Amino acid sequence: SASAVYVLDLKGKVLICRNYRGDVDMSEVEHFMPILMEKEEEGMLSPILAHGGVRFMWIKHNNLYLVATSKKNACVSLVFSFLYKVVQVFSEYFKELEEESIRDNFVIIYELLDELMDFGYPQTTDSKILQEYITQEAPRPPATVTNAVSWRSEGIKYRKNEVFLDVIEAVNLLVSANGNVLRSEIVGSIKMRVFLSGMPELRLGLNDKVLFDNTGRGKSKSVELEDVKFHQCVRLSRFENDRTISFIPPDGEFELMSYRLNTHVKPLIWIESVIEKHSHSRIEYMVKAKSQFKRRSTANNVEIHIPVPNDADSPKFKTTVGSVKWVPENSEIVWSVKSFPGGKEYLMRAHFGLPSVEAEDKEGKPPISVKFEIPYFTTSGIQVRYLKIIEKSGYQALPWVRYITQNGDYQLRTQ
Amino acid sequence: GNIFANLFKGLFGKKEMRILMVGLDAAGKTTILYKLKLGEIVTTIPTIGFNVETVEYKNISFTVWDVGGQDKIRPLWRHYFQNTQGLIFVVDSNDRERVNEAREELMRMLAEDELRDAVLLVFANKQDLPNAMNAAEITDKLGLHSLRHRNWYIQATCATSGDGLYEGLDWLSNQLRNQK
Amino acid sequence: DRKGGSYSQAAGSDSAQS
Amino acid sequence: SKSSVIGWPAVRERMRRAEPAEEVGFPVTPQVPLRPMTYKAAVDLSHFLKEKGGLEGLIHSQRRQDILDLWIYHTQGYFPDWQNYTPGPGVRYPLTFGWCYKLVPVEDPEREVLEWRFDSRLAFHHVARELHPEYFK
Ligand SMILES: Nc1nc2c(ncn2[C@@H]2O[C@H](COP(=O)(O)OP(=O)(O)OP(=O)(O)O)[C@@H](O)[C@H]2O)c(=O)[nH]1
Ligand SMILES: [Mg+2]
Repeated sequence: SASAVYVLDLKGKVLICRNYRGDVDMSEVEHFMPILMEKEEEGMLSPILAHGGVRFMWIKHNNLYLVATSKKNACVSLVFSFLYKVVQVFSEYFKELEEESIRDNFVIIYELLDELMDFGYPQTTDSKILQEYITQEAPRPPATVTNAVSWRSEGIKYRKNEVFLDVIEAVNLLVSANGNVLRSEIVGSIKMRVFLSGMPELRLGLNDKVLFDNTGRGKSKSVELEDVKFHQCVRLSRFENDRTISFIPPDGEFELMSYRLNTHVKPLIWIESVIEKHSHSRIEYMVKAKSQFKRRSTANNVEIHIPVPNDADSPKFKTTVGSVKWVPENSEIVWSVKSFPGGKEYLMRAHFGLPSVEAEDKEGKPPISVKFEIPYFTTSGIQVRYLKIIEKSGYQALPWVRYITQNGDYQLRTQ
Repeated sequence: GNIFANLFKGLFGKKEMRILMVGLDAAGKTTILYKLKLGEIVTTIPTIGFNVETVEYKNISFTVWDVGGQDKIRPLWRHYFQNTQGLIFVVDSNDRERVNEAREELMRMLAEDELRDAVLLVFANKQDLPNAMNAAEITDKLGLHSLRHRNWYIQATCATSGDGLYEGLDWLSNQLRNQK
Repeated sequence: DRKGGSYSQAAGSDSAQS
Repeated sequence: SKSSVIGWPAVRERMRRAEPAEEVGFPVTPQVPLRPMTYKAAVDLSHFLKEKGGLEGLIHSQRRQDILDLWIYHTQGYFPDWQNYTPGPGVRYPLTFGWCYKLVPVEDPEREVLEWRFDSRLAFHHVARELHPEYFK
């Protein structure tokens, strides 16, 4: 129940505002900046502000914070969802999120803001569907918005029917300073770029553990996803009945399904790091990285971020394989490796200077983060079984899919 | 890469080196530095801070950073341990009660893991009174031979005369430079 | 080719499950 | 299929070597298609196995079945899930329609000795589907 959706800037200037209910005066935006400054300066800064009886709940974008004032007991989750939808629409329409487009795309921005939400209740949020009614360079609205299928425009025709899938893996590992892993969660991500003719009804099929158990084949390699979240095109009833994933893919790249389950396997990379930091004299970085992943897989662009001392200067690196660079902006040792064969072992010996004068305040212990991205590797063992592309006209589809394994929340706690 | 310029510089002398000046107050450190730099016995007030000078000899610029022996300045020697290549210790044989304090200070300064490549340089200061010991009794009392992985050299210099400075400089040059 | 694993064609359905 | 013919003797020898009773990761061949085995493909494989021999009358074992499924997947790209048998006790029919191979007793269904027996009626009659309609959906 947002009262007015407004967009501010880094200097507190409201780039664009769009009142929805009008129950809040437009002059309350002035106190938002001082309130945010006070909250941040006292540790009480939160995305949901409160100017007396009016609450300013908003998130920070790339260049401006989309703060939306509200007065009643509106759904904060609904406001956040509307803000996320607006951000996604802006990203789809504008390739960049900065002040250069707010002052240059106001003609289309105002129309999009007016059409998206009326009286604080949004009605349309599909960028592809909205692109047929609001353009910056107007006919009747398409029947897709009025029809049930609001994510697949009818009448789309293409020379070929090629759909590219992306089985993106996110390896998140939370290794404590004692050497044990606390949080090891792997979240699957099946992103497909559907480009076909008509309105095909995709019928995705995989070797799911639940599906295998229901069919009676619960003995082969099946992915046991704790959480499986289908997209808007995925029918909830079909998945709830017999694990049937039947939905109409949209025109373009979109997120269809996102598996999420815990992982009980050993880490694909084992990092043995040592810190021989002398008292204001010198420091040693005996970092050894062992690849526990399969030897047939190569981790392209391995980036093991090693947090070095903040005041360290005049450093020397004694490594084995991979480029090691210290970035003063980041204040860490970037263990950059181009290609890492599975089972490889990289040993490094850090040596950097330290000032005699001690630091005035503590800086903490940032965790060591690895940025390994090994494609063509499926740690979870989930493999796509079938993809039923059915069209009324009748055509031979050529679906495609790729499996990419990368490091997600793969942070290692320091000692 | 090309090192022709480095070879040309080394053909006529390029190495300079560094040096340190530490020790107790009234140990002849300022007078020794003045004699090494100028060549005269200059009388100065006690070194509240420190003195920095350079000595040009044998085509090597021996920069010396004098450090006082004040109680409030004893723990301040760690500031000069960074980017330090040499270290010279001046003993005070005329203070029997201060000999133990000087030995303790030298042991504490030698117990640093950053100052490990600095070889020992013991200078027998105040070599003008009959009460001064020899070049071995002081070393035996201080146990300089028990410094593992440390190259110590005991040299006796007279502040009033200046004898033995050339021998100490030659020994320091031989220890630092390992060429012809 | 493409970084992150070469694209592979997918099946139509579980042929072994009828 | 020259590759299938070549792999049949080695697969049979490996199955015979294994008695009837180390690397981590799941590497995938780049560009190799992966899909469930089809009824026609299963029938052709059963006919080839019957003609070549080594599968009919062989003692059924979990290790031998796993090795055969892995070899079939490597040589054809078929997932090792269509080589399933109906639960015992007694004769177990193939789970995938079109398969001509079945397990029959040779003497708890787990301790019962089973051997692979050719059955041409499997490719035409869905015995496994009729026995377990719920499993077939
Ligand atoms: N007359 C005489 N006095 C000496 C001799 N050697 C050392 N001293 C005494 O040692 C002191 C040396 O002081 P400086 O050379 O100016 O500096 P320093 O050795 O670092 O002593 P502080 O300034 O107190 O740290 C002099 O004041 C002398 O009293 C010597 O050979 N003859
Ligand atoms: Mg002095």
